[PDB]
Amino acid sequence: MYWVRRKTIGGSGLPYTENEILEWRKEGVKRVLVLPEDWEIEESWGDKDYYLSILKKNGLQPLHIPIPDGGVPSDSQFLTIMKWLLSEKEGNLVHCVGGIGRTGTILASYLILTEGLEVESAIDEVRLVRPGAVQTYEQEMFLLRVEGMRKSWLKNIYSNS
Repeated sequence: MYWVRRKTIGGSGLPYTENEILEWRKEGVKRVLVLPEDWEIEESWGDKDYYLSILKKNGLQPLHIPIPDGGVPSDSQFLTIMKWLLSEKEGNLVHCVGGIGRTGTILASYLILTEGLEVESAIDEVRLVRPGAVQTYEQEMFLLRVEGMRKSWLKNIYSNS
């Protein structure tokens, strides 16, 4: 597990045991954004729901947003992911299976939106704490798109009464 912004947001791969989840807890994790698909989660936990209840039983509020390996979230998913990550600032953890592609993309996107970092700075930051962050061309294209549409993403994230 690694932090991109000390105790506010970080990433990791799929935990194999509850002990690893408790390690998360000790490190300061409070909420968990789950990105792998059901079958990936099931490889270590047998059942997606069972994994989710385990996180919940350990004091971690989980949100499951399935993203195909190598892929990027759809626009609606991105909106959901961002509304969720922006609702509670402390202890956010984002994880996929190995902890590099999908997770690095979400993390970089978060920094682009919250700090206004240019796409290359955001990518370089995540890659420095986690080499290989952001794997595919598709993810690289998505990130550039996040920077380009930053204002619109923000406007859509905060659409309120």
